[PDB]
Amino acid sequence: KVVSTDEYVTRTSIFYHAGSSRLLTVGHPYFKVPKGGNGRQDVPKVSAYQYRVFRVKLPDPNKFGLPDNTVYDPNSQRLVWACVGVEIGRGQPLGVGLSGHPLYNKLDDTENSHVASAVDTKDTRDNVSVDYKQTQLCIIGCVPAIGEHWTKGTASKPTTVVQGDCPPLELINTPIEDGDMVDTGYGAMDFKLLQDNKSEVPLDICQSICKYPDYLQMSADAYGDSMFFCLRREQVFARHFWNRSGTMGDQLPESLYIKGTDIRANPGSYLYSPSPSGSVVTSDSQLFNKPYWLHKAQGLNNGICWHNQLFLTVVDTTRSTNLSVCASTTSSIPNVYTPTSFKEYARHVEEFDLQFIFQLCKITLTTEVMSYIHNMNTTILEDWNQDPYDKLKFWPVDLKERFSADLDQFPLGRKFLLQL
Amino acid sequence: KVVSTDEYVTRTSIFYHAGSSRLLTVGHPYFKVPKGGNGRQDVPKVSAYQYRVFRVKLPDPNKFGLPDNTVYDPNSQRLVWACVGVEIGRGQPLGVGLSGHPLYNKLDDTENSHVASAVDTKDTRDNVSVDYKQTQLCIIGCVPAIGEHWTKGTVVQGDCPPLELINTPIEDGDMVDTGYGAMDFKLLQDNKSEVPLDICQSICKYPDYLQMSADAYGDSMFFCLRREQVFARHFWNRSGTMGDQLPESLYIKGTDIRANPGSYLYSPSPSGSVVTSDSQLFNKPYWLHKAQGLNNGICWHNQLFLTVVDTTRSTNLSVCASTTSSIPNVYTPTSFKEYARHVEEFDLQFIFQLCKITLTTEVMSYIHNMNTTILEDWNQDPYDKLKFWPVDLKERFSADLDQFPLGRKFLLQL
Amino acid sequence: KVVSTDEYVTRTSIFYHAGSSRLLTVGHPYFKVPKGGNGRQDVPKVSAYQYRVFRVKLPDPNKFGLPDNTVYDPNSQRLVWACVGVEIGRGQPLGVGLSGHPLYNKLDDTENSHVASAVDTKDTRDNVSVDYKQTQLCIIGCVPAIGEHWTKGTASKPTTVVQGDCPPLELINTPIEDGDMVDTGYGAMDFKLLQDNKSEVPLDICQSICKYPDYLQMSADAYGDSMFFCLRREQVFARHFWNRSGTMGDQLPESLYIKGTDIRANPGSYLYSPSPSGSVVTSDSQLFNKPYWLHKAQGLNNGICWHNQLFLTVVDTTRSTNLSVCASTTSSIPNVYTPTSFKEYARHVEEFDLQFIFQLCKITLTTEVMSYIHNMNTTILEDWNQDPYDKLKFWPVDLKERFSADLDQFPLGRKFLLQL
Amino acid sequence: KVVSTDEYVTRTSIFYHAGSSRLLTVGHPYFKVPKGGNGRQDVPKVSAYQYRVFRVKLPDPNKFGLPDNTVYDPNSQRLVWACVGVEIGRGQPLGVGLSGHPLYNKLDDTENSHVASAVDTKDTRDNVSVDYKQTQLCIIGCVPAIGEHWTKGTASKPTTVVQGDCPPLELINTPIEDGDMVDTGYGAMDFKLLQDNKSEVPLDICQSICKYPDYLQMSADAYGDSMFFCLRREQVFARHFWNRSGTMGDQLPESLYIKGTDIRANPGSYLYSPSPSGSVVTSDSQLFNKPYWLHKAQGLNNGICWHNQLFLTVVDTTRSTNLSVCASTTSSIPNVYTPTSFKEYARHVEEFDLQFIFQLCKITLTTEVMSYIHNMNTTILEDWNQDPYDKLKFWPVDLKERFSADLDQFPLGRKFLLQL
Repeated sequence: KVVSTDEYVTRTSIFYHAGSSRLLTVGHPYFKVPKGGNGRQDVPKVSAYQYRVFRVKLPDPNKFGLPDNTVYDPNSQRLVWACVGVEIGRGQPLGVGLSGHPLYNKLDDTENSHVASAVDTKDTRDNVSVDYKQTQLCIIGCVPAIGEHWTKGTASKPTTVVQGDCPPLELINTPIEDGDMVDTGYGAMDFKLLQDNKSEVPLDICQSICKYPDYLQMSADAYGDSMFFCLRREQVFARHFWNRSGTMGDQLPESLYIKGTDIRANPGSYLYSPSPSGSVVTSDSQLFNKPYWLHKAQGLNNGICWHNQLFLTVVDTTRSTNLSVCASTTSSIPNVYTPTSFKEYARHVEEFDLQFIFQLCKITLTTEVMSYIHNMNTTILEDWNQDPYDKLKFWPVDLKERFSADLDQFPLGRKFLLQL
Repeated sequence: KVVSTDEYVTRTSIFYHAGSSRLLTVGHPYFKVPKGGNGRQDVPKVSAYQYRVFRVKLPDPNKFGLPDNTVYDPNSQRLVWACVGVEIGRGQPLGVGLSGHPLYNKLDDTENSHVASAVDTKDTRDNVSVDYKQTQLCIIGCVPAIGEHWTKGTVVQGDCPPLELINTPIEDGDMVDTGYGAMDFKLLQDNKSEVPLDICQSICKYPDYLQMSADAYGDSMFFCLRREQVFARHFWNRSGTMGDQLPESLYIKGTDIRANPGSYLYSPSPSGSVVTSDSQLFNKPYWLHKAQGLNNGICWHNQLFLTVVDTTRSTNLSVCASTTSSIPNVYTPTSFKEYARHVEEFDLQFIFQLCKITLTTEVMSYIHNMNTTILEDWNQDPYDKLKFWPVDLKERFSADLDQFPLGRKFLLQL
Repeated sequence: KVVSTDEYVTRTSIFYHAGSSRLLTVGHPYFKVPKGGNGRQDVPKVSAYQYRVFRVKLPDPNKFGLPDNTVYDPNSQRLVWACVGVEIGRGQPLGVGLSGHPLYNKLDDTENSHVASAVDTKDTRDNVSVDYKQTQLCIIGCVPAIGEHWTKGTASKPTTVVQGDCPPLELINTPIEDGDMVDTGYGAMDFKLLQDNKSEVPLDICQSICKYPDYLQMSADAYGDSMFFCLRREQVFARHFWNRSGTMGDQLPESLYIKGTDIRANPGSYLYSPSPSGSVVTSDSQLFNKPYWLHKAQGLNNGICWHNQLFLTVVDTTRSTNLSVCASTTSSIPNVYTPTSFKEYARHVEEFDLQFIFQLCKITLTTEVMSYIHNMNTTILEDWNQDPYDKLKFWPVDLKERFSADLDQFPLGRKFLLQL
Repeated sequence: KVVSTDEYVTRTSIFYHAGSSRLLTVGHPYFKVPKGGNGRQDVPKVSAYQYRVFRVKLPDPNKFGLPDNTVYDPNSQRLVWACVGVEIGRGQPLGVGLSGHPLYNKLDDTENSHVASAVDTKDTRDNVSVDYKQTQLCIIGCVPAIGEHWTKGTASKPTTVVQGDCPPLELINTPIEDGDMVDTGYGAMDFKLLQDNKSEVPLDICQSICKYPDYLQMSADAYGDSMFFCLRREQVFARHFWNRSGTMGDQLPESLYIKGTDIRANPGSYLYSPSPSGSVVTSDSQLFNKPYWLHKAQGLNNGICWHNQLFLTVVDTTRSTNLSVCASTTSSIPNVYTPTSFKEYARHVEEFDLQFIFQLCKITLTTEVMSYIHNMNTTILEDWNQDPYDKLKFWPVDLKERFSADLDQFPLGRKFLLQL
């Protein structure tokens, strides 16, 4: 069986505040722009529609500064940090941004239209931009969050795959790393694998993977180490209805229509995919800059940071505005406007101030306890007396020296004392 | 008379958790795509706008594992499962999808337009896609839910048939109200071009809430949840000759083309305003205390019937594979095969309560008049003909609710 | 003076349930379609935008089945039914429907337009359909509800009416019958009288009367027999702005504009009337399928069904979807689609399940009581020891044998017992 | 100092009901239509976007019918009416209406457009109609409400005004009379003075004044006689963006743009004014037909009707629907539709049922009291032992004989008794 942490983890009256005074990142909202030559000289991909996963390292409480005997006996007890309060600070103003692709596969407007039949022979595809689905989600854990997405699979029954035939779809669970693209309205799938077209979705996700947090997985998790706090708010509607150019792989059955004459001999394309849009960014529906207290977690783990690691996974598209930087090619400002004498750039911005309230805890290593902890993680006892997340990409947030005792001084700290 | 179950069914302090760890289904969002040759090699119709009806089988409590005497005396008492808690897990992200028909009967825009008069001689019908009406409904019962829809009822060829309303069991796969109403599109539309492909030849059923509540024993439904929104996006005109003659007493005849007036068959395109997680109806634990019917969460024959509709996750996937093994340097739309695939994810969770029924003589004379089979199977299924999603939980029952998400939520609720 | 019913009407612990198991009606959503030849062979006008007024007959409690002495002495007391609970069941799914008129008087788009000047010489009117104003209202009474609308009047001061001149407008109170058209956004008036054009509003109301419930009247009513329960929710906005073709009867004063040249010598038409629309049908704003308990009425009458008559007046446009029935002219399904070989029909549907909870009451006919009841209705005492509503059109709902004692069995009945 | 009325005005247990059984007015929604010849024979301007200010006269309580000694001694005490309850009845159904002007100054669509450049040489102005800003406001007082608007002023520093130059703007406080135009979205100003164009705004306000209630004034008022109850709800958004034709009086600085060639040598017009619109009329946001109880007023005056005068100022655009009346020029209904043989008329309608609940009060005229009342209004003592509002236009509502003692009988009366 698996047992709650409230059983074998004794809490104390010790409280601490920690926070990265400010976090910032700047770059291109679509793709990584290299300038090479050579180190470093380049611009990273920073979009409002990608996961921000902060690996937040906490100081070893057993080796913590000013270690007194009055707190714990290190012959039967070890110390562990437990999360109680979190306030995710968003710095930038609320905005709405665009994502697009010059060669967006769009046959013709199938919503309400009239003018153009756009017969499928060339690519009557035009240039399309669009605002994605508004998504605000938050996840805290001692283990990186788990996501889901669809990827090319293989024959359920062993038949030779013909080139052009549709591949079967397999659902894959993957750790949500800093940088991974979120659900942008076009679904959660590998656009690099399932779209050889390279023209179905806007540039930012065109060759990336869209992951959605497998909430069903992280909750049904045994120990619940993955997530123990959760917040989500997503809205989306169909702005415009379109048709996909290309030859249909599935033949539209004659038993669903009466064949017309003219061009209506063989019916038009039936591949309909609409353009998504987040109705409106409002601060009423805002999900951050607010203090969130953690009493009871969903999982049997109750806010406990094993190995002193906290994993904050967050998505915020409410601040998705993009910046247009225009520099002239000539050093003197041209008296006449010529569009060729101006270099235009696309830059995006994301600001953060992470705040935390932890609670020091004692664990008396009774013999039945160690036989439980050992079966959970062999490493916890090992590091008490090789990291598996080395391969993964997180935003490092070192708080080993950001821990402050007196909560009076800090904004979240005061909010916590009031809460008591 | 009919009596409540709280009278003749004694509840216990025994509680269990059960759940299908994950349910998934994939296919085409419009029609069943065969590839034949021969078994199986084909793709099923999986749309966000069709009923998902799970037939959930529960283990026989009278023959349940570790059967002790301390629970019930099997000479006067039998055991029966009762539902208390349910959390329907939706797995996929919220999305908006499209449904359409290349030969959609659409004369001309009668909302606000100007350019085209589109005189009725040919089919000036164009290609139309649209997003359906957003609908979230949930139903739990020991008997499959009941739906309603309209079906064809000397008849001259071409004349309008009368309309009859029919009650039918809601099976897994049946199409829901998509905004174009609840009717048999295969029967009442010889046109084969009035509504999008997915419902074009299927039946749209709506749950007869008035029926299932006015039901005597209330075996059909005992829990209910519904939220549906829709508005008219665009206004159109239907091509074809009107069967009902527009009376001259309703207009003053103009000249030109306005001698005999234009078509008056107006049917708009539906749309769900916006999918928002604020209005979301699932992934939430739903506790069941008092049911609407006299049956109070009792799973007779150990059968639970969850009928559910969810269009909040209606996004469709576009899969594009090139016809050439090498990725073409130049884009030619003819060298790419495009496919339409849809996805639906589920995690069903339950909290049951073991119950005792002391078979007093007046009790059996009541149960026998309700279902002759309940006593029969205690000491041929009528739902064999129907299509449900089988969810076997005969070995998913776990005693300690500690371990499971819904289980913990239930213990807290106490 | 007028006195409350709680004074002279003694309530009991007797309760009953009644309900029409299901009510249905089908027909054309615009006009009555005859087929003649001869009886009956025709289709009635059934629109979502017309009043449904159920005349609900209740069994005579004084002559009620199983009449025992233990209830009332029929030498000083009479029995009367009193309404306590009501649940109006709507059967069909929520939908949005259209109403229109092929020759809709529409000069040109005056909202935002550019292309057409549409000079007034012919009828540049096109074909217009539109969705009406969303309206949900409910009324219960022992007397048919009272409506209001505008109708052609006459000279306030006796001047001979010139043909073409505008008639004065008179406001008329009328009993709301089953079938009368509601406020559809174009106002409450007699379209048959005030519009000789026969082309100002869609077909369904084109020649009918739009009535709105005179709430101010029915509440200020003395006894309050008209309404004693009330529910209303209506929403509407201007979708498109238009101009009315035709010669203005009121001359636009030169003191309101500076005359331009060209066509702007004499200004264009100023008759602006927009197209209405119900923003969105949502079940959040739904008003029916919900149990409504009646404790204190607004009028001095408190849920009392005099003469054992209940009048439910209801409007519901949330279920306004229309059905398109298409039958081919040829017995064999044509391989080629020819629009002339298909007969198209317009059919609309409305479903109802009415439910009630009544409370038996005693009235001791003291001498001062009869001198009050006689001055209210001479007929109440008369029928206790010719109907005036014979001339009016109601939907008859006979419940003389639908009264059931044990509320256990029925949905509304259980809801009522719980409420206690 | 100024003292509250709760101090020097003794309340009683006497209560009365009063109400104008129904108020109605009909006319043209844009301008006053004369027919002359001679008395009266004309149609008044009745728009949904103009203030309705009812001057409500109350019977002199000191000279009130059945005056008994048991109530007050008329040698030290005088009687005065105090308002407690108000329910403003709106009669007509909710609707959306249009206002426009055939020669509306509109250069070209500057929102999203493409086709026309519309070079400023003529008046490329077209015909424009629009729905105004939705506004519901309510005000009760013993003195007419105070409004604000902008009007042509003069040189702050004495410079000779050149013809064509922009006049300075002065803000003016004015009494809100029955008929004055409200804020319709185009602001609060004198359109007759600041727009010599006669083509900037729709006809109804084109030559009238738009007043907005100076809430800041009426609250900061000493005695608070102006308003003591207040209710307001207004919504508006920009439907379409446009450009104003005409030569700019302020020269667009070269330091704000880079001069292009072609037509972009000297930049286009920069006078942008959008078209307003009330998103949607819903009965959810409805503000009237509801009983409003008055306990504590905002001003030191607490619902006291000095001189027995109540001033109800109200605005309601939720019922702004307009009626189209069409009469044929020929006595026989023409078989063929000719747009020239039909006279079209524009008529608007407004319905009211005002209801009140008053409380008789005593004022013992102590010597220190009269030295306070005299400094407030010399007339109050004078009329107790020439009207200044003769010059102003109000809707007279005489209630000198509408006062009824027993609140039992009336809708608002019952609502008030329940409230106790």
